[PDB]
Amino acid sequence: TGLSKEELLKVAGSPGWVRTRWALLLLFWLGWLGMLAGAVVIIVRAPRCREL
Amino acid sequence: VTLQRNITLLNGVAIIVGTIIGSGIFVTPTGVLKEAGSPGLALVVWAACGVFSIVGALCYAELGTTISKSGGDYAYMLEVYGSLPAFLKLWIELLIIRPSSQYIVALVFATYLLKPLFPTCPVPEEAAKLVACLCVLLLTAVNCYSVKAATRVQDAFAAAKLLALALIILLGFVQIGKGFEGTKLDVGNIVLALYSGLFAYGGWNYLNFVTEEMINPYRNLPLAIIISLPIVTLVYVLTNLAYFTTLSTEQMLSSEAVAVDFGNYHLGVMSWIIPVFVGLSCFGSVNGSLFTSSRLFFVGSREGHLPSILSMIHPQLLTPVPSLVFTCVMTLLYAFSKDIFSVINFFSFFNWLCVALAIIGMIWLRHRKPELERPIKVNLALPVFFILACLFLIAVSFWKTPVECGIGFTIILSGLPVYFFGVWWKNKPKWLLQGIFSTTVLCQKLMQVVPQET
Ligand SMILES: N[C@@H](Cc1ccccc1)C(=O)O
Repeated sequence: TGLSKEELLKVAGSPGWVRTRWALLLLFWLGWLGMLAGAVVIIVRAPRCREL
Repeated sequence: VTLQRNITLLNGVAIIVGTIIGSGIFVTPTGVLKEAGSPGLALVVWAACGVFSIVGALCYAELGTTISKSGGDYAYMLEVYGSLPAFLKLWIELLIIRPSSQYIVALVFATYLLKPLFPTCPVPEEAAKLVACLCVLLLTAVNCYSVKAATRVQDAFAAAKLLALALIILLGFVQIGKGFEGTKLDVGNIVLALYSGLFAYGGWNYLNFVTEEMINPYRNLPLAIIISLPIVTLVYVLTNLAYFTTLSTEQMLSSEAVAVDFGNYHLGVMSWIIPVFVGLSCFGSVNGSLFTSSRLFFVGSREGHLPSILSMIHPQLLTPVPSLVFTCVMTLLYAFSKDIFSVINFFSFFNWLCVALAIIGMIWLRHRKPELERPIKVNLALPVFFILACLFLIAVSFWKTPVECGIGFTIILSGLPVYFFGVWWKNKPKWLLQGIFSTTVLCQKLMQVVPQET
């Protein structure tokens, strides 16, 4: 079920949607550096191995 | 608006030497000594997998060149056996094999990348799952924003792989500079010894899923395979030799992580280098599978089996974004599981029977259609040799290890309901079709994506 480029691009450029994409594609990139902060916290908080 | 051709000969060997080298050589050589009994038969088994891979992969230059459509194993299957046989494969690829293959490599990326900070105990399990997901997400983004970036990343990690094995091998010959054993003959062990090697070489079949993006396929695809697969075989048997220059046979039979032992033996002040190289090897293999699998499900959408949203390309960025997001999201589900490994050990056979059915299909296609153009032709003796050896190593090894087939065939037959609902159907439930269209245009407006214009 294909739908036309020249149909979609009547709606796809509208202010609410381009704002929505900037919001989500920022929230994702913030979520990812959130994964990184979470992991680095766990790695620092975890007790390191016994010495041989 | 179509997937723009961007893969060179150079990046075309990076995708294959990229996906092959992986974790296999650094953590599965113990898995051949445990069956072979001896470093003598081990060096043979590691060479025997090489030639068997080369004949297989050159038999894949036939399917590669004769059918440009680049669903790889799935397109070649659809072209011969038709819609339902190909769909059960694509369902298995979608649901189990391709997400779990990415995820366990993401986990293996974590446990080795973190090992320099955890030198003698398990890494914190939650940290390992977070770092696994950070890898799959970062490589999904690096695949969305440029195919030329993604393949430059494949190049970078193909270099990282060959640096790692060069460092192993030169220490091997330095160790030799300072100056075979009793062996089994039982075929019931030899098939298991050899089958344990086919995991390491596995992945030569990957380049075929991206042929439609490769810039001059009738040269570049055949030439990439024969450039790569000999250099894979050489660094593999020389790496497998290098381990026996340093490690006692009894040590390797025990070893949790063979490359870490070799690194700790020689480089003790800075041995953490080798864990980092095996980690970065795995990172590049996640990329290999993301890149390659998103093209499979794109093809599976445009060849009319899968839901339509997965066909839709981003028209400014020229990447099949919903298929990259779909494979990312399917991968991250596996982080929310514990030790599914027994069914994965079953489905490891399913890929080999797909290679068998496809390459059987190559002769079947040769006899039913000698009219076709064939930009290269293969001596029929090589498929005749390869198909029997493949079906032997499937059949005998399966009889020795039918590990979880009760759940295995539970999953395989679960594709047939979805075929009757999604591919066979006469589309009677019009209330659902309004939802299908609505959610489709939602995804198209959200992701900003447009179908393949044939
Ligand atoms: N050889 C790959 C594993 C693999 C097996 C089978 C198919 C594809 C890939 C690795 O070591 O990462």
